[PDB]
Amino acid sequence: ASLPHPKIVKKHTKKFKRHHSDRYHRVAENWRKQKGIDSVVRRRFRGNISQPKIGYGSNKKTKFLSPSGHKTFLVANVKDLETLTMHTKTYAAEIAHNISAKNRVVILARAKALGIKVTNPKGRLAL
Amino acid sequence: VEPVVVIDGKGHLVGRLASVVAKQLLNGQKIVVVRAEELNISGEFFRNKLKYHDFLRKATAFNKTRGPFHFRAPSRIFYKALRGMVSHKTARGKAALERLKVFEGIPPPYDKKKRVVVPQALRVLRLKPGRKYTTLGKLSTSVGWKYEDVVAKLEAKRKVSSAEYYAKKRAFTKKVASANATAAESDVAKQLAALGY
Amino acid sequence: LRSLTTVWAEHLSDEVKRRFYKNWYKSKKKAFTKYSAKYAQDGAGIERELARIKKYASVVRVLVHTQIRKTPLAQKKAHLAEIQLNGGSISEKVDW
Amino acid sequence: MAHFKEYQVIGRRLPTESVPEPKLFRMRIFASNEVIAKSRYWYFLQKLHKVKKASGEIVSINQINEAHPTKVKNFGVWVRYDSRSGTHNMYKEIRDVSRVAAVETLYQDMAARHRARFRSIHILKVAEIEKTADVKRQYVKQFLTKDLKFPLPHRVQKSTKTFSYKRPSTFY
Amino acid sequence: SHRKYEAPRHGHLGFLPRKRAASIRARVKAFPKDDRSKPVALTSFLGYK
Amino acid sequence: AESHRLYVKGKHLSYQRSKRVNNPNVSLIKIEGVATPQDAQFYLGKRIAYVYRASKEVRGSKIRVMWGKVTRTHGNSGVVRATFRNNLPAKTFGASVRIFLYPSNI
RNA sequence: GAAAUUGUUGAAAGGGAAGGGCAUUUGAUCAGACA
RNA sequence: AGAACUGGCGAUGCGGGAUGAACCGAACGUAGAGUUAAGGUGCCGGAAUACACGCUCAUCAGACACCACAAAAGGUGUUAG
RNA sequence: GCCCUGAAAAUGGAUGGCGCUCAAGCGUGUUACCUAUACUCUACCGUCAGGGUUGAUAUGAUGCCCUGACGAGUAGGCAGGCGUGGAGGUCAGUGACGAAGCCUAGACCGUAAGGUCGGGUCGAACGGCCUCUAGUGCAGAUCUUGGUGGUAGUAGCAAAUA
RNA sequence: UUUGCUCCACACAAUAUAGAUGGAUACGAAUAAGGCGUCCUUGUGGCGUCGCUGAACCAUAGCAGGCUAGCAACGGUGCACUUGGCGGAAAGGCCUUGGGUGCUUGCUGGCGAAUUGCAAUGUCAUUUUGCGUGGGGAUAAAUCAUUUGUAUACGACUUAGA
Ligand SMILES: [Mg+2]
Ligand SMILES: [Mg+2]
Ligand SMILES: [Mg+2]
Ligand SMILES: [Mg+2]
Ligand SMILES: [Mg+2]
Ligand SMILES: [Mg+2]
Ligand SMILES: [Mg+2]
Ligand SMILES: [Mg+2]
Ligand SMILES: [Mg+2]
Ligand SMILES: [Mg+2]
Ligand SMILES: [Mg+2]
Ligand SMILES: [Mg+2]
Ligand SMILES: [Mg+2]
Ligand SMILES: [Mg+2]
Ligand SMILES: [Mg+2]
Ligand SMILES: [Mg+2]
Ligand SMILES: [Mg+2]
Ligand SMILES: [Mg+2]
Ligand SMILES: [Mg+2]
Ligand SMILES: [Mg+2]
Ligand SMILES: [Mg+2]
Ligand SMILES: [Mg+2]
Ligand SMILES: [Mg+2]
Ligand SMILES: [Mg+2]
Ligand SMILES: [Mg+2]
Ligand SMILES: [Mg+2]
Ligand SMILES: [Mg+2]
Ligand SMILES: [Mg+2]
Ligand SMILES: [Mg+2]
Ligand SMILES: [Mg+2]
Ligand SMILES: [Mg+2]
Ligand SMILES: [Mg+2]
Ligand SMILES: [Mg+2]
Ligand SMILES: [Mg+2]
Ligand SMILES: [Mg+2]
Ligand SMILES: [Mg+2]
Ligand SMILES: [Mg+2]
Ligand SMILES: [Mg+2]
Ligand SMILES: [Mg+2]
Ligand SMILES: [Mg+2]
Ligand SMILES: [Mg+2]
Ligand SMILES: [Mg+2]
Ligand SMILES: [Mg+2]
Ligand SMILES: [Mg+2]
Ligand SMILES: [Mg+2]
Ligand SMILES: [Mg+2]
Ligand SMILES: [Mg+2]
Ligand SMILES: [Mg+2]
Ligand SMILES: [Mg+2]
Ligand SMILES: [Mg+2]
Ligand SMILES: [Mg+2]
Ligand SMILES: [Mg+2]
Ligand SMILES: [Mg+2]
Ligand SMILES: [Mg+2]
Ligand SMILES: [Mg+2]
Ligand SMILES: [Mg+2]
Ligand SMILES: [Mg+2]
Ligand SMILES: [Mg+2]
Ligand SMILES: [Mg+2]
Ligand SMILES: [Mg+2]
Ligand SMILES: [Mg+2]
Ligand SMILES: [Mg+2]
Repeated sequence: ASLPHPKIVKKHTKKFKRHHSDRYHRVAENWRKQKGIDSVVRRRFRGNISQPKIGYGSNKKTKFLSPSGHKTFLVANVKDLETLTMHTKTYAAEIAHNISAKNRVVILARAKALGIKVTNPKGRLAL
Repeated sequence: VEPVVVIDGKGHLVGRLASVVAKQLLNGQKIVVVRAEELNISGEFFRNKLKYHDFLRKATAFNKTRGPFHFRAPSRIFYKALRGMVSHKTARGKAALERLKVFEGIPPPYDKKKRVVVPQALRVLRLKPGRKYTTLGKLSTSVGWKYEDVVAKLEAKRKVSSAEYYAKKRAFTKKVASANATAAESDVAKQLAALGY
Repeated sequence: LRSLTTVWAEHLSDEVKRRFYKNWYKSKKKAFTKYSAKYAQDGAGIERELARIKKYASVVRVLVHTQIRKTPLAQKKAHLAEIQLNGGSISEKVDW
Repeated sequence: MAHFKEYQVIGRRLPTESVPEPKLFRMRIFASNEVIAKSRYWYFLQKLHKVKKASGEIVSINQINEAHPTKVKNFGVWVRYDSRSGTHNMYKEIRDVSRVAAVETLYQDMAARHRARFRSIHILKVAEIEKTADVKRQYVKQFLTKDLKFPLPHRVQKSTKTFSYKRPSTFY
Repeated sequence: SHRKYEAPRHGHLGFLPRKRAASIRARVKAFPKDDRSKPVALTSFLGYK
Repeated sequence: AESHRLYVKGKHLSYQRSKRVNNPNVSLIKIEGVATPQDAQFYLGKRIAYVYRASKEVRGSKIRVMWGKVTRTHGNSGVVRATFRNNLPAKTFGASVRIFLYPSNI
């Protein structure tokens, strides 16, 4: 359904994991810049891992766009859903995770009526 | 070009035959080297006797096993010669070396196969005449190789059964050329003649 | 050097047959029975085998074995071994 | 240096008010390009006159093409050079087709027989040996004898395939 | 440093290794020369000390 | 006939590389019987296919191909740089690649 | 009822450590997208 | 061990010098293409077993700045003077 | 000039290795070729700068739009942000038709800190946005307390007569 | 231990592949010398010839090569067979006889081919294994335990037991 847009180029799709996150259990993959003096990573000796930096920043056009083309949006009831009433080619609706079973089925229903996208439409669906 | 390429070693210089056998090998051309003992090395036989004895002392001190191994047969004096020019520790490396065989003399399969030369390692061409140089088998025999007498014995025997081969051949290709000239001057022949044959 | 063939006799003392085993008493002692065959037919195969040796064979050795039974040992299992032959002409050798 | 041209370079001290029309001096100069040549001019003339380019002026630079460029000639070369200990004077004879062809194989045979590099060398005079038997060094004389002939044995075909299937032959 | 008093080593490296042998029947590592001109006969024999 | 070949045989030599950093986005090709950079300028552009097999039948076959194009001459000996759709798998170094006669100019 | 750490099952690799970077073959697995 | 001017290293990766704080080259946002620096091109290794003219045969040859050494003195070895 | 003599050290061994002798050595000349995070052109990101534009009747004025240059970094400064415990206002937010938590080489957004969903397990609570507040972020500190390994089914279990 | 094994044949099914795609095309020796033809007195011989690259040689036309007729030859060649011989360096290959049979593009004919839509490798090699079939052929051992002491820390070794 999506609004037309450039080919989305992603610039660095791999996840930037922390230095030595792989080494000791206690170090979480969670990125963290190294402050050492001798740190081969910090100095950027060739062959160690790559560090997040602003050149890696995505294109100001395709930024945020998921595959479809729609900038997504957490939705929790129907009124929330309706904020997308006039932008079904720009935003999609992502039903919140806490949203009950029976409530989702209304929200979906209205999404269909309004013509609004729903990303996670099999969420707690009786089947 | 060919599936396999047999190289008569005779009159080739160790380090050059190597260098080329290396690259034939790394670009995936299966190569086998024969008559390895009849191989040459720059320098009078004695200098190369020496050079080899220096190679001989190099051995792991605490255990003469795990250290350098000293191979005597001319084929393997050639194989070392060759292994040095190959990234032999890597995959890629073992890969190539597998596509190679080195032989003193000319054993079965290979003696009925034709075998080629590598003009850029041919000694007679390469070396300056009057330079002193060195045969492998004689260098190898002087450093503990046990099998020179035997080799040149079978060789002499093989070199006989294959003169007969060539004799027979030379007579057949006489009739062949004899027959190919009773065809001379005829129409078809004059036609090919004109298309360059 | 490389073993090109052996050629064995026809009958074989249980003394040497013993050697080719580890649990004799139990086994069926089939050792050297299909070999003992090849004599049945005239000889033929045994012939060429010997004949092969002569044509080639640069050296020749005998397969002998101790008659351990005559020795006061308790062993039974006799001792088999190769022995070089150092007399004239390989062809004369195999005949011997 | 490269492949040499020969140059007539010409210059003169600048006009003074009291000395207009200075005396003008030339050199034949052996250089690979006109720039190196104008350099050498000053290099040498400064070793000879109260001048330096700053107080001087180039007046003409022209190339000098071989008299009879396909006439084999017998050159006698005179050279000052610098070894590792002292400086030195040499005469060598060179047989070749032009002054410009020789003066390269000169510089070459200095580079190789005495490891004298360009900077280290002064071409004092290159001049043709007119009448033979005034060839005095012998490796040239060796080539003046009548009905000279010589063969070129042990001939080498430079193979163009990695492998070959003959086994060659050095006949010629 | 260096020794103090040189004295000859122990043992004989020619007999290494000093493992158990790989069979009770030591091996005839070599045989007499051959002169094919004498009569043919054996070159050894089997025994019991 | 016996022959069905409509391409030239080529080996897959190296990646384009420095002395000690290689660059998989460009593969270097040895075209048979092409041994000078001039003899090589003929093949510039001619699409390259590297055929190979696998265990899983796919779109009906047990044969897949990666596809490329000769793009320039390499050095002084008719070696040749090519780029493919996906880069070539380095196990293929010294394997057989096929160079075609299209898009031709004769 | 997390982690360290352990048992079973399933898959994979391992010629004197293991882990990592760029790239791609292979297997497994997955989104989106068509209309 | 100590001063002067500058350029660096420290705080700095990238290419070359096999290796290396200080040398050569060049200073970094993420990338495509082209071309180069210094340094290379028998094979390891991308790239001429290219072209040319000499010199050198070492029973301890020689093989590239910083750089990982050698001198006096000698040779009827051989080269050009 | 090159080559030889002069030229003696301790684990086995280094023109970087193989190896090379009309060289793959020494000197010198000519061309071609190889490849840096440098140079040229283009795309994207960010930074700084210079212009444009409040005119309604629609959606950001700290905005919207054109354009040019630039981008290393320890100690250190500043900036814009991410995340936690509680507080004011709000969404008449979420939820026993399943809140919080936890597992999950399953999905997506971000350069990143982190954010969102799916499935599973679970059982009573809990979020978004504008503000407020601080006992507010861990890999270290021979760090505190607890818990757990490799060592390892190992050292051992042998004095005092049986 | 539920009909298990092996060699020859096909059948399905897997699984692999350092990388088929006309042919690895056989003297030896010399290199300041040789190859070949030829004559002879058979020699370190006479005469001639060639080289200067395999850019050769051989093969190569037919639905990835279908279905057919005929002439000329009496040749080639593929296959299963049979005769005699050779080859141990790793021989596992070479050669030769004789029938049978397919093909022959040596030459002349009849027919087919599209619609894979303008390219998409457009699939034709050989790897190892497993499951049933039926055509020959074959009916053992080793280990634990016990035991000896030519051996031994334990394993191991060396004996013995229908
Ligand atoms: Mg530091
Ligand atoms: Mg440190
Ligand atoms: Mg560090
Ligand atoms: Mg999104
Ligand atoms: Mg590899
Ligand atoms: Mg040959
Ligand atoms: Mg000679
Ligand atoms: Mg046999
Ligand atoms: Mg007794
Ligand atoms: Mg000058
Ligand atoms: Mg002492
Ligand atoms: Mg519980
Ligand atoms: Mg691994
Ligand atoms: Mg990857
Ligand atoms: Mg400086
Ligand atoms: Mg400091
Ligand atoms: Mg600094
Ligand atoms: Mg720097
Ligand atoms: Mg450099
Ligand atoms: Mg160095
Ligand atoms: Mg400088
Ligand atoms: Mg190497
Ligand atoms: Mg290369
Ligand atoms: Mg030396
Ligand atoms: Mg040396
Ligand atoms: Mg110097
Ligand atoms: Mg010299
Ligand atoms: Mg070293
Ligand atoms: Mg040295
Ligand atoms: Mg070199
Ligand atoms: Mg030069
Ligand atoms: Mg040079
Ligand atoms: Mg130049
Ligand atoms: Mg050129
Ligand atoms: Mg760089
Ligand atoms: Mg860049
Ligand atoms: Mg730019
Ligand atoms: Mg910065
Ligand atoms: Mg809060
Ligand atoms: Mg608190
Ligand atoms: Mg839940
Ligand atoms: Mg659930
Ligand atoms: Mg409760
Ligand atoms: Mg605190
Ligand atoms: Mg607290
Ligand atoms: Mg902690
Ligand atoms: Mg810690
Ligand atoms: Mg414990
Ligand atoms: Mg226990
Ligand atoms: Mg114990
Ligand atoms: Mg105790
Ligand atoms: Mg059964
Ligand atoms: Mg002959
Ligand atoms: Mg006669
Ligand atoms: Mg004759
Ligand atoms: Mg031919
Ligand atoms: Mg037809
Ligand atoms: Mg046909
Ligand atoms: Mg073989
Ligand atoms: Mg045909
Ligand atoms: Mg097919
Ligand atoms: Mg019984």
